[PDB]
Amino acid sequence: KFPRVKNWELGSITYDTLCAQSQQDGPCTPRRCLGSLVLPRKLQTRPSPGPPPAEQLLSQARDFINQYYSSIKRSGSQAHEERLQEVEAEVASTGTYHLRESELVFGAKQAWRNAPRCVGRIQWGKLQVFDARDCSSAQEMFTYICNHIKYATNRGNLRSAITVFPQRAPGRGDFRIWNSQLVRYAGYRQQDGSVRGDPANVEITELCIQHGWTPGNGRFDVLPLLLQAPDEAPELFVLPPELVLEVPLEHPTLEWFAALGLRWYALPAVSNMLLEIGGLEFSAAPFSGWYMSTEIGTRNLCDPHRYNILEDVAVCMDLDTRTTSSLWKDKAAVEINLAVLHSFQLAKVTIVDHHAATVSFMKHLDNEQKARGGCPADWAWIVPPISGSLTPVFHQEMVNYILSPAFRYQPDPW
Amino acid sequence: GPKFPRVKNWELGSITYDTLCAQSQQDGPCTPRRCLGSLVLPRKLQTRPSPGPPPAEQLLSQARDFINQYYSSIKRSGSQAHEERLQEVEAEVASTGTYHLRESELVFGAKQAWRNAPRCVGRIQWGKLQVFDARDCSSAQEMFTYICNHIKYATNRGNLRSAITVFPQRAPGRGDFRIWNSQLVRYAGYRQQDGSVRGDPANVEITELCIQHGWTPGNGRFDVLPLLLQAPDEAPELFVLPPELVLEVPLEHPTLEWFAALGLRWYALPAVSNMLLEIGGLEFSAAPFSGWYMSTEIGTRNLCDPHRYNILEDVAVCMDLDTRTTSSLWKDKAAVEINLAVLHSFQLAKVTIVDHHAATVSFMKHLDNEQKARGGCPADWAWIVPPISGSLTPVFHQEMVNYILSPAFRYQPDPW
Ligand code: HEM
Ligand code: HEM
Ligand SMILES: N=C(NO)NCCC[C@H](N)C(=O)O
Ligand SMILES: N=C(NO)NCCC[C@H](N)C(=O)O
Ligand SMILES: [Zn+2]
Repeated sequence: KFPRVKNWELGSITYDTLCAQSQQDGPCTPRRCLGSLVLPRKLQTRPSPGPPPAEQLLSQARDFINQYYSSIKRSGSQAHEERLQEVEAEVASTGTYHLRESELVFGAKQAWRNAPRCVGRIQWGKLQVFDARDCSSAQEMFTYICNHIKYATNRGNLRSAITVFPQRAPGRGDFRIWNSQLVRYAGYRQQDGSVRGDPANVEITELCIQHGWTPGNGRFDVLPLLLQAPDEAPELFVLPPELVLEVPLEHPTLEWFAALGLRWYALPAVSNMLLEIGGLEFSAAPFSGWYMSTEIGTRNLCDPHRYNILEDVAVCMDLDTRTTSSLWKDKAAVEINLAVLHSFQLAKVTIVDHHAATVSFMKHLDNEQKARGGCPADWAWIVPPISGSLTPVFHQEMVNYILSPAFRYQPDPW
Repeated sequence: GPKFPRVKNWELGSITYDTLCAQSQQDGPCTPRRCLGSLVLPRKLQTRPSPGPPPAEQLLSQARDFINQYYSSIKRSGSQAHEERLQEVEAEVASTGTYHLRESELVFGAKQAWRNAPRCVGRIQWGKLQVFDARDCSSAQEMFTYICNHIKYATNRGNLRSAITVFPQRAPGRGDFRIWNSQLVRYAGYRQQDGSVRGDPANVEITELCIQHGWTPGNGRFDVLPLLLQAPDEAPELFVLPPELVLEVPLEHPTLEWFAALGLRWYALPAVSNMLLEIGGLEFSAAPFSGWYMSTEIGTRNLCDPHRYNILEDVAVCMDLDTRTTSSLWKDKAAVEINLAVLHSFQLAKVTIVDHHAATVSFMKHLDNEQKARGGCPADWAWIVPPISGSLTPVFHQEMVNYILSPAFRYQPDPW
């Protein structure tokens, strides 16, 4: 049952004993493997048609409480048993319970640490947790969000942070940030079916306009936020421009690159994922750290279904776009990623290239093998979108599983 | 909706369901609990040398299934010819404990095995395979002749043609026909006194085996190894391939004139020879196959892997890049030029080769063909997506379902 994991570059071997702590199932079965699939239906965090079985919740709760007390080394102590009784007393009476701030802080860090698709987990211990559970309106959500952005951005010296809004309650709507990220560019479906801006945001762009936003017409227009308090229609809030740090893209040696007018925001703040700690679900808990250059240079700017600039750059580079064998695509992509690194560095905005990132992830895997006996990792997401085998992670076998606390996907609120 | 895996292509937004996996009678490494999909060698298809034949009944169910697949392919499922072959196979297994395939069944199964190979990106060519029947081979000496004939036909002076040579299957109470080498053409890996390796580090063990068996080793970086061929119940015999049969390509760069001075080269024919071909329960322990290279196999993995030739730093230094910092993307720049050199050199030498863009585009077409034909296609994402420029190819944005279908190409223990 315990997987023999091998590193093909070093020839070393380790055994993942941590996967035995996985209580939640993945999409894979012995008959077939579905690991390369992005979204699920089995792993998806379904709404509250009523309260989930007190036994199920009490079981996830006690385990989390056990995890917390081990973390502070006060396991078995009086404080530990009294807390377990508190949780049980609360679930038995109300069908749910609440976390203390220190437990929420520990839970958020473990969720990040347990994230299989995150290559920046060496930073898991350093996380600023903003308790926003004292929130009752969309307007209050906006203030907490603005403060998250101000803190996280820090004039370019990015700091990892997460803001946790009120947990889900049975028989009541969720607190939700409709946007997939706190900062995203609009995608305007221009008549011909084409798109001006980010194609990945066409839907959220349409909703913002549908809710009163007067749209622009640029390729890089920062979107307003649609914040939703329980059982209320989402409200529109335009983020203050001084809060949104952006980096104009230019190349270190190619003068004309800047002419392309490309740019990207500094803060990657995913805001559509659910944070589950001890059975409790936080439907609104935006998190952020800092970008790895390939996210912008390769995926956001070069994906065919995104900005898709590979050809424009190749033409400017005077490459042979007539045939695939000239590797015009590979060359253009390398310069674009280089332009991203040069630009962010020039602007004094935190960023990490894929080589540095994967090297530190390998160190993280080692730290974790000693600390927990394994590390859940999704190979397809950990290995960068360009130069895969040129990085150490490509040659490392990985085991993917779900541990809790965890960040999970959830249905779109509309 | 449907009761089958939902597969999405994120670039196009399209959806398909894999119904083919429902016919997968063999389990893989994964379980609901955890995914072991990134592991290269998961003890699943692994065929640890079974002392005696498969249980007459287990071999029978496998045999009946293959015969059923065969008749379905020729559209005579349920016919008299179909029912008679099933009886003949049972009678044969009943009196001898095993059975034999007709020529057309072997050709069908060999093609199916390739079609079923999850880690092969060149499967759009699956229907075009020359199957050399070598089931009459009785000696290592004859294995060599067949192998040389395979290399001559497959190489075809640069205009490569896919082929496979099938030697006698595993027999009850008789040793196996085995080719000790991982490939028909492989470069030697010499273990230096200072711990380093001259040549290909991947081949250190087979190189040392060739020496233990009488081979007089050279001392270059690109020395073609001799073959260690083994016939039933006999020690392996050493055979040197005639240099004129082994086509090689000297590597040069289209614009960087100094690249040629590096003295780098690669052989034209990728012929895996250590894999087991399983058809209807019958095991063909010696059945080398070959097609043509996809450029990244050479330019990225073989030449740039840290545990292979590891030439990244050397080429980067020649390009005058900053190898002291990761942010210069020196590894990326060098890798691109090395792959470009491989493509340019092969095209210059009139030798078949397919770049990673062309290969993945063609595999996307293959997936579409197979969706309509069988309702799915077993694919190992980690192996299908190229080692460089991954998301720049269409397959990166295509989810895939991986499972084991038979006939199949499986891994087998080293004969030593
Ligand atoms: C410290 C800097 C960080 C870096 C360099 C980093 C980098 C990455 C990268 C490259 C991905 C894949 C993104 C994609 O392909 O869309 C990712 C995913 C993820 N990261 Fe990190 N990360 C960092 C911080 C954080 C923090 C602070 C958290 C949580 C508290 C976090 C949670 C996750 C999660 C849950 C995912 C999965 C996203 C998804 O499923 O779409 N990351 N990270
Ligand atoms: C016609 C051109 C072909 C191309 C371009 C092609 C390309 C490839 C590539 C890129 C791989 C991955 C190799 C690696 O990462 O080590 C591969 C694997 C494979 N191919 Fe193909 N292939 C072709 C023909 C064939 C043929 C003719 C057969 C068999 C009859 C075949 C059977 C396989 C198998 C079983 C693997 C698995 C290798 C392993 O597990 O180590 N391929 N092929
Ligand atoms: N680096 C982070 N979080 O720290 N990335 C989160 C996903 C961001 C997404 N890949 C983007 O390009 O916008
Ligand atoms: N293209 C093929 N077969 O047609 N490849 C088989 C594996 C070859 C291996 N990747 C090599 O570089 O030698
Ligand atoms: Zn799996």
